[PDB]
Amino acid sequence: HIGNYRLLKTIGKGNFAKVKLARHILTGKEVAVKIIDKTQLNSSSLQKLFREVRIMKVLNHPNIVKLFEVIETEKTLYLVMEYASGGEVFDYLVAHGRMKEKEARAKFRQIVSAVQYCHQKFIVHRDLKAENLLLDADMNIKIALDAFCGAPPYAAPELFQGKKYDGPEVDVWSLGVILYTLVSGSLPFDGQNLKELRERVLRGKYRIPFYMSTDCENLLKKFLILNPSKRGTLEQIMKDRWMNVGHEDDELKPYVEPLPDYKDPRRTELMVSMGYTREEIQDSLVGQRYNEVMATYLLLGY
Amino acid sequence: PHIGNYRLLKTIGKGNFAKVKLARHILTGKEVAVKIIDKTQLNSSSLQKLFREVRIMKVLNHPNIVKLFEVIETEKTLYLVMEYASGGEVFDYLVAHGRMKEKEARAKFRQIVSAVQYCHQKFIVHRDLKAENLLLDADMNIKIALDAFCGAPPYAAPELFQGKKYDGPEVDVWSLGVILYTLVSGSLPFDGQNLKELRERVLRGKYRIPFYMSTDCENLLKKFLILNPSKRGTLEQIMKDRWMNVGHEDDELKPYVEPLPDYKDPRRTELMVSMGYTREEIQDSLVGQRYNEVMATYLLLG
Repeated sequence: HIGNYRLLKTIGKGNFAKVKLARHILTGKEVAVKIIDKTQLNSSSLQKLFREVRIMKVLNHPNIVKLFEVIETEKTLYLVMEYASGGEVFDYLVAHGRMKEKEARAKFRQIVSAVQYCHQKFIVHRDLKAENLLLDADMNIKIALDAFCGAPPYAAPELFQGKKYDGPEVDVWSLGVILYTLVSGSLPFDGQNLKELRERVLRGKYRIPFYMSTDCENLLKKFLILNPSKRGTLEQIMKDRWMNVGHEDDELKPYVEPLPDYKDPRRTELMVSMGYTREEIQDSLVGQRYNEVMATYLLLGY
Repeated sequence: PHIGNYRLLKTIGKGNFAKVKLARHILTGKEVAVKIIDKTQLNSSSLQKLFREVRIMKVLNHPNIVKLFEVIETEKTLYLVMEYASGGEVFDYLVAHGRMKEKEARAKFRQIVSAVQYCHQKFIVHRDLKAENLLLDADMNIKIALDAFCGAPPYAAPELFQGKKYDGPEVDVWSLGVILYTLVSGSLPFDGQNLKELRERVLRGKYRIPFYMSTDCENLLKKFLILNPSKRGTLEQIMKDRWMNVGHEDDELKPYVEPLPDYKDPRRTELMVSMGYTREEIQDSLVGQRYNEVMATYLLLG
């Protein structure tokens, strides 16, 4: 029972999952609510699901969509999360053409920050793609016909070489592709089928657009390196020149998560007002329970 | 008449740089599909593919591969007029009706195998046979035909993921395996939520046996879905398989032998003389396999 949210539109249907837009009753705040039918999933989908939940609970970064609540039932799982009303970066690109380098950089600095933050938590994404880059109202990055559409162009070469495919360097290769699409408005590696796509990726070479700066081009080369073990950490890339143009006071650095605030007295008292107990507020937050109490508290933060 | 001798009826398919229209061949009333390609928007490699696909299409003459009736060339635009298969995809059919009973899978598989095997005797390999390529006509026979990557990987042979050559007819053999599995199970033997997952399954090469499946059928799956490319049989050898031939005891599936050239049908020759074509140009067009308006008319009178 998700009585504490009021369901508005459907924003997306899946085979065995739907996403609704919803209003969180106590705060009026808009949320996205993924409703998953667990009875329709097989073993490995359940592994992926449980893993996504574990991951998503632990991430707290202004460019990765925030988790506010999880509601479990035997048959159905509900994930209440932040809503990014801006739609996808992929889309934007096709509406607008490439981004000018200045713009690409604002977005890309967010993306690198988000993904590098994951890497420091030993979470690797493993198929970063167009689909996964969403936009908020003010156009900030928020990180999120079958599962293969759009997918191969982001695959790092080791996929096609029988090599292990689990390093953070795999994300590094994808961020490369992302950079390239942002600034050029198309993919650096494409083809009419898997065979063609694979030869391009494995050869690793890509067309330089006439307008591209050389700074940007050097950047791409730090990402799109065939040899997995010879790819820089995102942390090293963060110092790249192009990455810091107009940010001389302000080198892009590893994100530092802020210290927990589980006792905000403004929000505590407000909640006491709604008829929560101070007792349960503490338990839920310290316990990192993601129940309705913690959803309210997090949501009062916006 | 909108192009050569064809009136265009509805649009039955849009592509980014290509369009398929349903059309009526004015002289004969016969329905055709007309692929309208804008060459001005194709890059180098797509042109290579296109020119190859034309060379190939012109040379294939088989009751289960869609027939080519005319090519019309302009600097800017290419028109391929072909046979129209009104029954839609086998992909769709299966989703509408569930798996096929083994008996029915067999009727359609014998056609598919025959058609593909015919290509191999012309040293044409298809290289990305998929669901979308299997079309049905009015009588429900096989006719062999969001981006190019949708539904692609599940049909890929292991060698793609291992850095090996991906060019043998044994590549087709692997996909026919998958095709067989879909027809009788109504689902793919190798799937995943992303490339990584998909590649693990494919390179592992093991697949679920559906409880209802015959052991005949399962033995036949084993002759296709062999990991080692060099260890996969010719379709000519698989044609002899037991399951392939159940209910076809006086009638072992054999390599197709194509009928001999009928470039002199006096019935059709004279009919065309009537429409004011010259005898000499009819023979030139056919003997020279010209795929011009004269040959279109001749084939179309068929």
